[PDB]
Amino acid sequence: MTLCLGAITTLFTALCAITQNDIKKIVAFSTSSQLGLMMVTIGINQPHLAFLHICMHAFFKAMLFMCSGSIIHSLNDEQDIRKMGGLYKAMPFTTTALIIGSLALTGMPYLTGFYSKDLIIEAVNMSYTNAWALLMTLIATSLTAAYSTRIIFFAFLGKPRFPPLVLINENNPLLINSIKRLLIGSIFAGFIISNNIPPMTVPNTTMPLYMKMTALIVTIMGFMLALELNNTTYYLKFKYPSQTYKFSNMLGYYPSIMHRLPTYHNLSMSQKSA
Amino acid sequence: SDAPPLTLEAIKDRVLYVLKLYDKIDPEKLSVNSHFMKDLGLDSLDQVEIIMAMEDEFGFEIPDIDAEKLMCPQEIVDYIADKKDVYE
Amino acid sequence: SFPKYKPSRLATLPATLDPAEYDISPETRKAQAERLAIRSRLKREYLLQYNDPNRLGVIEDPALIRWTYARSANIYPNFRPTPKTSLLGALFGIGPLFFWYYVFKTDRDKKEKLIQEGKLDQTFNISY
Amino acid sequence: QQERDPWYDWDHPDLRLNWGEPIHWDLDMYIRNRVDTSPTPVSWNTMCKHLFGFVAFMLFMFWVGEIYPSYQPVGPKQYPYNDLYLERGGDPTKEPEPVVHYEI
Amino acid sequence: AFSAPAAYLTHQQKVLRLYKRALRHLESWCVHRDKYRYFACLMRARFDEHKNEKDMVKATQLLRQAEEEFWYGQHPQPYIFPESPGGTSYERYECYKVPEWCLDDWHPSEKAMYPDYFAKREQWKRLRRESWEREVKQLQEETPPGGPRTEALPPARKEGDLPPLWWHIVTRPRERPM
Amino acid sequence: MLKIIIPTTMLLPMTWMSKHNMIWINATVHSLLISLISLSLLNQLGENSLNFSLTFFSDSLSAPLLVLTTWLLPLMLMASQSHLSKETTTRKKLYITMLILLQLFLIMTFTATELILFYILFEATLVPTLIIITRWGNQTERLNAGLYFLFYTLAGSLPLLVALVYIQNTTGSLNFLIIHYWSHPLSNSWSNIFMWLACIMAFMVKMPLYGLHLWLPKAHVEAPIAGSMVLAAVLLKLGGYGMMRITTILNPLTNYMAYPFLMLSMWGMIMTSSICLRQTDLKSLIAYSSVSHMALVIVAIMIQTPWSFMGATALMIAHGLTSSMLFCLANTNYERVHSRTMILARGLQTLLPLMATWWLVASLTNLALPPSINLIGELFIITASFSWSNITIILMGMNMMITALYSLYMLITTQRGKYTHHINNIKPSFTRENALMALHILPLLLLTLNPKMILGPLY
Amino acid sequence: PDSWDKDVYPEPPRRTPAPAPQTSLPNPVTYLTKIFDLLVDRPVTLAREFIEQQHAKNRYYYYHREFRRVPDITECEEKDILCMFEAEMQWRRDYKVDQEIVNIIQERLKACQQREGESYRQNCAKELEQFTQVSKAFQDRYSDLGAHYSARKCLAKQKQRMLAERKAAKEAAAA
Amino acid sequence: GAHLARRYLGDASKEPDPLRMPTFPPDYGFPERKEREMVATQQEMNDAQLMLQQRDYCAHYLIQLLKCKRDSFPNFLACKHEQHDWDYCEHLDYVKRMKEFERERRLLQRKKRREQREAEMARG
Amino acid sequence: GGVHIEPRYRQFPQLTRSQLIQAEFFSATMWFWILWRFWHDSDAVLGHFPYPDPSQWTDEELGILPDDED
Amino acid sequence: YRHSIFAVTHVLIPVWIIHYYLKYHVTAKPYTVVERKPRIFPGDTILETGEVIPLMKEFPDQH
Amino acid sequence: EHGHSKMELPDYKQWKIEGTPLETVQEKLAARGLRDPWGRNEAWRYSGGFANNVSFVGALLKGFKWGFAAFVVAVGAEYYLESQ
Ligand SMILES: CCCCCCCCCCCCCCCCCC(=O)OC[C@H](COP(=O)([O-])OCC(O)COP(=O)([O-])OC[C@@H](COC(=O)CCCCCCCCCCCCCCCCC)OC(=O)CCCCCCCCCCCCCCCCC)OC(=O)CCCCCCCCCCCCCCCCC
Ligand SMILES: CCCCCCCCCCCCCCCCC[C@@H](O)O[C@H](CO[C@H](O)CCCCCCCCCCCCCCC)COP(=O)(O)OCC[N+](C)(C)C
Ligand SMILES: CCCCCCCC/C=C\CCCCCCCC(=O)O[C@H](COC(=O)CCCCCCC/C=C/CCCCCCCC)COP(=O)(O)OCCN
Ligand SMILES: *OP(=O)(O)OCC(C)(C)[C@@H](O)C(=O)NCCC(=O)NCCSC(=O)CCCCCCCCCCC
Repeated sequence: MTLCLGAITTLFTALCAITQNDIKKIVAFSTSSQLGLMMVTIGINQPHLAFLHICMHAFFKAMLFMCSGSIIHSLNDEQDIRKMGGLYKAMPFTTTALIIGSLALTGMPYLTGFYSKDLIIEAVNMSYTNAWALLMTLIATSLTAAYSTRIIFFAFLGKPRFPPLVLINENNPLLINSIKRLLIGSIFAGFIISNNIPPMTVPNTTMPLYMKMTALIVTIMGFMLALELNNTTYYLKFKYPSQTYKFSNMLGYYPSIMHRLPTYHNLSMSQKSA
Repeated sequence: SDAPPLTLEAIKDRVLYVLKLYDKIDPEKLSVNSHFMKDLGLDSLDQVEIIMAMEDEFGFEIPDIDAEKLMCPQEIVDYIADKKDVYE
Repeated sequence: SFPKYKPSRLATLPATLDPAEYDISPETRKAQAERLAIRSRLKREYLLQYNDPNRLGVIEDPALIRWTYARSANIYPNFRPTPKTSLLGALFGIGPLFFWYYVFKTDRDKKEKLIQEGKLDQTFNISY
Repeated sequence: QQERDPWYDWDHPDLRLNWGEPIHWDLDMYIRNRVDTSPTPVSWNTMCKHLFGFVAFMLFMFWVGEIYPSYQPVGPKQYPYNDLYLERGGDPTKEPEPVVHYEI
Repeated sequence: AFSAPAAYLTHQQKVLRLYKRALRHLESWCVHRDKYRYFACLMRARFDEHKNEKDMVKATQLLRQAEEEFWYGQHPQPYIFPESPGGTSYERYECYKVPEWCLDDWHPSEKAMYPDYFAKREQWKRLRRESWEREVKQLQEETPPGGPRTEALPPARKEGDLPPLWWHIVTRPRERPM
Repeated sequence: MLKIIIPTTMLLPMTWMSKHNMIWINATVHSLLISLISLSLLNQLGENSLNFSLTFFSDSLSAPLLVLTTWLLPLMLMASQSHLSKETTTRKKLYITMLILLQLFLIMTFTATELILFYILFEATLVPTLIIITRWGNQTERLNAGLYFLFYTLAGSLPLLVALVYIQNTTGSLNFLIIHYWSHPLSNSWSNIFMWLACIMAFMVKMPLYGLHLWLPKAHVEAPIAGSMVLAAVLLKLGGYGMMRITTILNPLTNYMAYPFLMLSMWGMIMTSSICLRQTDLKSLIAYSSVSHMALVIVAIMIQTPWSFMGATALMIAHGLTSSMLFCLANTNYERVHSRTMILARGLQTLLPLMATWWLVASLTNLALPPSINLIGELFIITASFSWSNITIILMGMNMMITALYSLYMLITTQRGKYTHHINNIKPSFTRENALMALHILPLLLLTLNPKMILGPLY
Repeated sequence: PDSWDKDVYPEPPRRTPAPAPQTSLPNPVTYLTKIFDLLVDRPVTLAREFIEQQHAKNRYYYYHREFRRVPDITECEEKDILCMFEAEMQWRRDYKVDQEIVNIIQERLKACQQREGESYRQNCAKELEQFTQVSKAFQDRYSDLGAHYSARKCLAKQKQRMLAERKAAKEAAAA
Repeated sequence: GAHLARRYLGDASKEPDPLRMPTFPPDYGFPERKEREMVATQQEMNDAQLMLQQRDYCAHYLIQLLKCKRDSFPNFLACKHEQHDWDYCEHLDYVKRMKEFERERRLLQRKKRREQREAEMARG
Repeated sequence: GGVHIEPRYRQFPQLTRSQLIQAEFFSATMWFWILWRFWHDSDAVLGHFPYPDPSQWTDEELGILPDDED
Repeated sequence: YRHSIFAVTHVLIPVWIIHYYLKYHVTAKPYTVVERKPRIFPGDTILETGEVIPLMKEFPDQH
Repeated sequence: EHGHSKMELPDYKQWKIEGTPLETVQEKLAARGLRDPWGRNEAWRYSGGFANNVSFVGALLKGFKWGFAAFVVAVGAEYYLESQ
């Protein structure tokens, strides 16, 4: 039950994040997907690996939210990525910190997120589990790469899209130092902690070569597919959305129905009968 | 925050600036009191596009009931000044 | 060719999709004028009391008083025993009680029978 | 109460009410903090169908994956001392039936 | 917000509102500025070919089908300005807005600081006290019999007069008090 | 035990001979001294009891109730000082006399080593509270509330008198010690079933049980502030106390006769918690919260396990303190707005921040937030119920959920949002009201450090 | 520590490895514990020396109460209220003492589980067994008496248990 | 995986159930049957208190690795021969498990062929 | 606590040399770390031990007798 | 100077109080402070007894 | 102490449709016989430091050159130091 709950959580939350426009909402769904992966690790009887992932995710997700807040503050309280244009050169330190955080989140080799997510995918691949939970875990990893691409591309790469009066400013030592401490964390803490803790589980020493490369292959496929599909937005054509986009944007319609049907049917009765 | 305290002069300068990039209006003719419907020969849709441009310029949204009945650049400036509470 | 929107109780029909606002009639305009007039007299009264410098209390709202009195104190004088009310009251006031009684009685009968049989494993069950 | 005009100058801006107008019998149920009936882009029935279908499909395929598990081409792990008898429960005064592991 | 509502919306107002909504949701759909400009001009052209439709009946069948079209293509997550009723900072500073009458309940030791402010405040209160007895009479003499018909307030027509019901419009707390 | 009774009786000439402007000060000071004196009773011993004399005795169940009863009177005086300002001196003295007589009867009620004396004082407490409700009450519904409160209680209590005299005539005694030592089982019979009912219904009316709770919203909404304080804090607990005393003679009939009341309490806790969510009156909401908590106490007492009784004692003390504090906060709002509807005055945190933090702490204690003693009682009753039957956790969890819901709903509705524009008579909180809230809440958080003081005789 | 009895709360002899460093790189743990000692343990030790000599300057004793044994509820007449009172008080005292014994055994069990590390499932079998025995005995003595427990109810429970035992033994002997 | 494809789409009876393997006697292949060896004893493996799942046939290398890590603490990269030795022993153990799986599969195939040939001979 | 930066109104904002060097230095640090670790620990991303081929194993190794023993 | 006085009043005094309370009050009672026994490996010697744990079985060392 | 430096608005005649994607928008629009009236209002987004774009891969490889140089010199130094 823990494995199934984690798998469905990570997949559904990655699916929701793939199409959100609020940067904070995107990072929140990223956190939800990572927690789902954590309990997926719990379900395959690997608690210490889940704890290590907790420790790594702390660093890089905290710094991702830090950079998001920097962007929001420098753009006069603007959260939507549609009014976020070319900030790659306007805000260089936030740009590099967000790039490093997204690379660590997407499990770039030898990055804080490598030493936990890599082994989590290895362990779920080499275990007696569901086929469906495994499928959803891999698809969720791909979707993680995809929404990291979405954030970077729609917030840093194009032309500016914010109001004309530019108030962009990074030069405050508090913000810079606070960001760079978590940068150093996201770069070295994974290696340091993994090499400093005693071994508390049997490793997956020998695997088929394609199975060992599964995490990187899936992340790269997600990167490329998201990038290609995002580049199509420059095209001068307009099409109405599909049912899949509507489902993803409205969070699987879960907040709508579940926040209108039960509540009403409770409160109604709470006066009508009782 | 770190946002400057905009004033009437800046608001008026920005409104006239945005109006000047409207090629449907000859820049050398428009003034602060220039009516849109008559002094400039604009349409209703032209007026709603102008109100949209001002909104995107200043970063806030004007309600339709208040937007539909703003007909001079000075009128827009005074509406923005009332909304932002800028006395000087 | 666009699929139509079907309203529901918790997802209502938008105003811009209401045929009523497009079925314009002079009596519709009369009704709208009366509604705006009613709102206008009410707003004038509220603002006249509201901006008074001599007022140092609460502007009483007869509508709010009517709402609260109807919600609490007007119920019983307007209650009549009808098939609907009687059946609904009997159901919602008795059914849960007997349902829960049956559930807990069945559980405790099973537990007592298992205890008398001795196959329950109450080991370390000290604090009760 | 959520779908009232947010731009009108109400006497109660948060509740979106005017002094004097009749109050809905269930005002405290619609207070913008609770159930709202504002129109949605998608119809209620369509949303119900899609959400129910997604959840049912996920449940079905999780059960299917339960029926058809996934594993590696390996045998069970071998543990030295009578399947680690003494370290799991103990009972060292019973002399368990010896189980030994075959070397390949 | 400021302007009074009318008894209804005319055809032109509804069409203008639809044009505004369609352009905003189109801008939400096509993100980049060049794409938005191209498709907004296409939209304006599509909005213009029936500008001269003379009779009301087909001009009402039109702008009705357009509403269904918009509701089908409305981009369920439109961009919202941060301070707009849907925005992420809609009422963020609403808890910092303290009424002015609270100043009357301050301790005298608190009013010992800021003496100039409270002198000016007393002047404002005196002005309001006189103006109110003037404005009640003005509003009584100007209102038509049977009560007001709209939410419109006449201005001050005399020299020493002030607009009726001005105190709670000019003594607003601020847009961002803190 | 006379060292507490005699000063409380001397409180009356002290009030009647006081100067016209010193009655409140003298009453508060000397009632506080009595509250200090009562703390000595808290020194209980693990064996039988503190048998002071043939007429009075103290126990680990009677002691916390006595301490709470003595502590409540200064708070009642402090709360009543304001709205009774325009009252003549004689009638203010009469109000204080009613409060003092109520405390005297309550003090004698818990000690009361014999059951008929307990009945007499238990019923004598009904007179001063009825006079308080029907005389110093604002609305026109105080008369109907007085009638309901009177007749529910008396219809419940008269069969108790009949059963008590019957029991004394059969067994020879009604002394609690002899009754406990010479206990004999109750056989399954119609006469025994009716004796059980006559013994139980008197205390089940005053808890109140679900279905017999109609008098409580009336008598709490329409009463003055001191009346509401004494009704919620102490007067609701009498029935609880009585049950803990009398169920020593009702076994083993209790196991089979408690099912209807167990079902009624378990379902009515959910029903009343749900009622609290749709409530346009603050006093009504607090009253229904009281109903829910006392339903949980009823379940505990009927289960009849050591953990049930410990949790019930803890929950009684905690709920008394919390409900008294909530009523005082609502009265602080009411004395400014004069409306007693929850939606009228909004955004009060912007205008009264310290009242807002008092509201927050009262909600958190009502919330059953650990490690507060509210949670201690809640959790002990829940554990005992889980041992009794495992599906009980469903109802208990649903109740805790809805309790959190309506507590935070009450906090957010009144303290948060935007203030009402037309209300401009929200004066800053007096020192009296802040002191009242502090004297309500500090003992709760102090009792969290020594829980055995309020866990009853089964600790 | 001489404060508590080692036999009541047993502890294994606490074997610890010697430090056998393999490299010449200085580890910061020993330096940190040395500075901690010099900077914390010494002043605390001096304060304790002062406090202990002050307490020794004023030495006085308190005693543990001794309770004489009294006839129990079995040799008490049906309505003899004084004998019943004394027997009941004695029974309550015995109940409290048994509660404390069970508490001691539980403390032993928890300490063993913490101390044995990863091999607790094997190395704490003795404590688990003795807790099982004590729990069974306590459960037989005191469970299901109710909130209104007394010596008479415990005696009745024991009497019905021994009726069951006598019946079972009689059936087995004559089987 | 391909084994899952073969078992869940082809004939299940020709492929092993991983939960019940082995299904055959261990002497069925050859009679010498050299036994597995365990280097870490009972008491000192207990005293290392590794883990219950870490007390397998590679326990000696893990004990040595832990001892090295304890001794050379600050230079946490000094124990590379020990970690490689432990990982290589784990690799050999996993390879032996794969060999057991393949042996079970091939004896199952041989048993199927033998029973089918016996049935054909009986029919003829 | 920082420095003074003035708005531009449709022009690129001011950039201090310090922020540019700090960003470039940290990017270079990340890339150098990745290359160094990869060079040093190629096996972690590739594996140290080849996967054996079950088909290659001979019949005698697993004890396979083609209906000859019994 | 500020850092020094801060580390005095915020780090040193609390650790003094906590160490006194643990060393002379908490550890006065049994089982209040329990430590997991340190790991014993082949080849270590024990401070209390001085003996050496016998080495392992000299497995075949190749690769 | 805030940012009060009397910022002056630039000239409004700098912004030109030429050399930007707005020119291509204009061409495609005139192909259907239309014109964009707000073209010059949005040219500032392509004018200054905003004129040049960076690819996604070019963004991810932000400081790869210095990192590669440091990696090469470090490995060369290690190679020299080891063979001794
Ligand atoms: C063993 C073999 C190993 C090899 C494996 C295969 C190798 C690779 C194969 C590649 C396969 C396809 C890859 C692309 C995926 C689709 C992406 C795409 O093109 O989206 C555009 C397109 C719609 O675009 P649009 O509406 O025009 O966008 C509007 C604008 O663009 C507005 O745009 P915007 O700017 O607002 O935002 C754009 C955003 C928004 O776009 C979206 O709308 C998002 C929706 C598409 C994402 C969904 C992908 C996976 C879904 C998983 C769901 C699990 C099962 C759920 C079942 C539900 C049942 C009800 O899109 C993105 O950002 C990128 C999307 C994600 C692509 C990157 C990662 C995907 C690759 C992973 C797929 C498989 C590889 C796994 C790796 C491991 C190998 C096992 O999406 C689709 O058409 C859907 C395609 C697939 C959906 C299938 C679900 C249909 C369910 C119907 C019912 C079926 C019967 C059930 C019976 C039930 C009985 C009760
Ligand atoms: C504003 C910012 C904060 C400022 C303050 C900063 C300082 C913070 C310190 C305060 C909180 C930190 C927790 C510290 C707790 C230490 C005190 C604790 O140990 O004492 C408790 C003891 O406290 C009392 O037990 C609880 C107080 C009694 C409450 C009775 C209420 C008083 C009358 C009020 C009216 C009653 C009405 C209610 C009905 C009952 C428990 O002690 P205990 O281990 O056990 O035995 C004491 C020592 N012995 C062994 C020698 C005997
Ligand atoms: C909030 C409203 C509550 C209304 C009252 C609820 C309590 C009702 C309980 C019954 C009341 C009378 C009990 C009598 C007191 C106990 C005495 C006793 O038990 O002795 C019995 C007497 O038992 C009776 O007489 C019972 C007769 C009942 C008469 C009044 C009935 C009242 C209504 C009955 C139906 C409802 C019962 C439950 C109501 C619950 C509340 C809704 C027999 O003794 P002996 O005859 O001497 O010895 C036996 C050998 N001959
Ligand atoms: O002079 P003005 O006051 O400015 O009046 C303006 C105008 C003349 C155009 C208008 O007010 C008017 O009077 N029109 C008369 C007839 C008329 O316009 N009838 C309606 C024409 S139908 C129409 O508007 C075209 C449909 C386009 C809407 C499709 C929505 C698709 C977008 C969905 C989101 C991307």
